[PDB]
Amino acid sequence: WKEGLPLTIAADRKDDLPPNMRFHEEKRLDFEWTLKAGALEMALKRVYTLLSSWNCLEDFDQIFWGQKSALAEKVRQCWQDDELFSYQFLNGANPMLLRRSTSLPSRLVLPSGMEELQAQLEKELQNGSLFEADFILLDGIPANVIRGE
Amino acid sequence: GRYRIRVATGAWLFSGSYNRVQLWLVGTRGEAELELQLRPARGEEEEFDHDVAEDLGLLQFVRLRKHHWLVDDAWFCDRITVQGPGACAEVAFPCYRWVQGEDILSLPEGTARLPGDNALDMFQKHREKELKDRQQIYCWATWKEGLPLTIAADRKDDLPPNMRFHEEKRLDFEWTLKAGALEMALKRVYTLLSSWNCLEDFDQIFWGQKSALAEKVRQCWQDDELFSYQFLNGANPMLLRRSTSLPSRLVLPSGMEELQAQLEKELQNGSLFEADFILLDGIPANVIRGEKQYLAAPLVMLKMEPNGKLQPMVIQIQPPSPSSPTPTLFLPSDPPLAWLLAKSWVRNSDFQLHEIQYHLLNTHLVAEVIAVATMRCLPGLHPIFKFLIPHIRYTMEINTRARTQLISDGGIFDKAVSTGGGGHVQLLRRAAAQLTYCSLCPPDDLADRGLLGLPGALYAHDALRLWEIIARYVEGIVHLFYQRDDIVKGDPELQAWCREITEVGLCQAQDRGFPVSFQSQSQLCHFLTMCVFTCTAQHAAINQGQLDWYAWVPNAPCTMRMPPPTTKEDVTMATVMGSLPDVRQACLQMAISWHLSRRQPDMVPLGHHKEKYFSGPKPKAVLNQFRTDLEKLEKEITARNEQLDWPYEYLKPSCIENSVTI
Amino acid sequence: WKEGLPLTIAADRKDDLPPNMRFHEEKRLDFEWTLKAGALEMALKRVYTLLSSWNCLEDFDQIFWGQKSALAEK
Ligand SMILES: [Fe+2]
Repeated sequence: WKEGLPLTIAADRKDDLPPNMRFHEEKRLDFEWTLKAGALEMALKRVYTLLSSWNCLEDFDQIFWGQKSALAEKVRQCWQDDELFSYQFLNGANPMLLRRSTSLPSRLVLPSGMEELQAQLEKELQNGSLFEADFILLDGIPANVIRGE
Repeated sequence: GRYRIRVATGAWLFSGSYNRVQLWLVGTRGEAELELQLRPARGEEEEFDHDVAEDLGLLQFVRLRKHHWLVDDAWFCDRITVQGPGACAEVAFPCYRWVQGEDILSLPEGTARLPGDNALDMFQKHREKELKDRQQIYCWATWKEGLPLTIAADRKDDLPPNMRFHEEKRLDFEWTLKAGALEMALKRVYTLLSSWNCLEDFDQIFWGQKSALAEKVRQCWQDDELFSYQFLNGANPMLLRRSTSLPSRLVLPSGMEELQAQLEKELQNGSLFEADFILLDGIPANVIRGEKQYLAAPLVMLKMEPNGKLQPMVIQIQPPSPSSPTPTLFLPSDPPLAWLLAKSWVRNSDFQLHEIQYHLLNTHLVAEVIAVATMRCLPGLHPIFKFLIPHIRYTMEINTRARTQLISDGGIFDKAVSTGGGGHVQLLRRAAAQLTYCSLCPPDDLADRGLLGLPGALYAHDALRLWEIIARYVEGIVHLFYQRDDIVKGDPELQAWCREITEVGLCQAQDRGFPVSFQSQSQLCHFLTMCVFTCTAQHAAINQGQLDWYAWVPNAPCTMRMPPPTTKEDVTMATVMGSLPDVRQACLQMAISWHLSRRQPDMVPLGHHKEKYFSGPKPKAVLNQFRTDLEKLEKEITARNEQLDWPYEYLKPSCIENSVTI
Repeated sequence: WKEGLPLTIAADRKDDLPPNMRFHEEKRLDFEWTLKAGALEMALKRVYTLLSSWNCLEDFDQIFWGQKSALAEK
């Protein structure tokens, strides 16, 4: 599919697949329903927010319905909390990046006047309770251009 | 003495109740500094009275400097008219630009002057300083290789501020995005569970973004006479040529000697017409949401009946290839759905060459080349600049907005049209090779295509009538300032502007008949007539028919989702509806065709620009003669269109916009 | 049902009707679909014309779609 990536099945479309790897009727009809149910809810949200001004965090409540869950309602209440932000590195959607720091990262360059943080980082490092989530795989990745923006 | 200074403001954004402008009344013998308090209102000008002691003499310049302004404050100075002491007439200083920054903006006297050899002249030093400033602000850029160059602006915010939309244009543009997105979302909801299996299913979306002619199109799109009518008076009247010979791609198989006799009968009669879409041959088709689109390069041969209506003879959807040396020839005697699909394939391919070659390239891109070179090489004192500056209004932004939103990679063109996803760029390169100087001139284009004197060719009648009116407007302005041919050759700013279009802007178009230099008044007059016609009349003919002819999507599909048919008997309704675009592509076709072809509420009709760049009464007399002749043509077209069931409305001078703005 | 009018079947609702006079499955399901299809098109027409100006005869074109016929276009 792309060079440098793990290889895929030889099928440009789903109709080029082997017939034993195809969706059955109940999977395919559910997949077609979710496209229609997804397009219905997005079109109504496009209409509902067509003239809305997107200037505050409470404007996201205008679209926070339909395609949501019970935990996401709790997330909306508590997303600005520092404990929930830290909770997602262990038990969120992506529990796979957080590593226990055996040393301070070389990219973590503290400037002058921040020796209190340097003392705090060394305190957690020797205690063994220092954890890092390094997103360095995104360094230099070219970002998207969406509708010219 | 007493100087009466009237300051006209087009647009302003003042945080405070008043703003201060330092003004210099620069004459031949001295200058006088002023301080004016701007309190502008819509509909009238601010009058200022100032008394001087020194004798300025003949006023040559008016300088402006915004005195201690906030950063969000903006001022669009229209013009400054200074009434001198005595019974002399008021001296006009047209600005018509945003006064930017804290530096001194010098407005020269509004009498248009050709540059001379006197380097110590105050106007000569100003126009050389201005062209240095313009060439740093207005720069060429290569959007795609092999294409005419654009303005150096990745986004609309990177544009020069004088090329930006004004408030009423920008707010209408933002409204049409919301009005288009409302109607597309409701059509998405309305047709979410609807089954797309018959031609009447397009009625579920045929509302809102449509016109009165499109309703007539929906009733009569399957008629062979309306299908033939669009080659002369439809959205794309630019491809139909009179056949001087049978095309070499038209390979007739055995058993079709009746068609061969009919084709030769119309060829000797001179009534055989062709529309060859061979520019689409080998263009890679789009892939829209993982679904492969399909393209063809059709050839439709048409005969002119003695009643004046074209009728289709044969449609050959694909050109001959070594795989299939004799492609299927489609006739009006064939099974209906096979002939309907063949007409739909020609009409889909007519959409491709209309929107890319004749709309995008031939009008938008050519006018942007005219727009950038007019700013780069013609200073504000030049008469050719003052001639062309109303005709290049909003052209750089709408092409930047097209290059950002419409024809960009992943743009709106890639989501609906079969040539999107890169093939339209390749089609644009082939179209740019065919972009000749004769093709942009209707006396040369319609003579090359053999459309002169056709009574049913309502575009060709109106385009020739518009060309005579515009050339009279060109010859009125040019002969006021270029009395001899040596004056045309002795104008280095004009020869640089001619080179900036042909050699630079159109990427070495000397081999395509565009002039590298001007050797006479008539060569200048013919080129400037081409410039105004492309910006105003050719754009109007090629843009304003989009809602009339493309709102009914089966009349001209933006894309085709099935391969072109090779067997007539295998074509069913599912073949036609499987080839016609789905509802998401068809709704996007109606929204874009409405947005491009709707009348702008801020539109300037042709010749009706309220900006007075010229100061002499003789250029105003030519402009008033231009408005008189267009009003005469306006009555002639309206009287003709009342007697026609299918009127041609796109070249009424009231509906012709003064520049390429949408 | 009302005084001075021709008399009706004694049924306040459709569930109070005799069972042989009831709609069958195809008629009842088509009737329920038309109520939904009627409510869908009216609600979209409400949204489409919510802020439109109703000041000329051509403004009825904003709702003249969907539920119409070939003769109604004429
Ligand atoms: Fe256009």
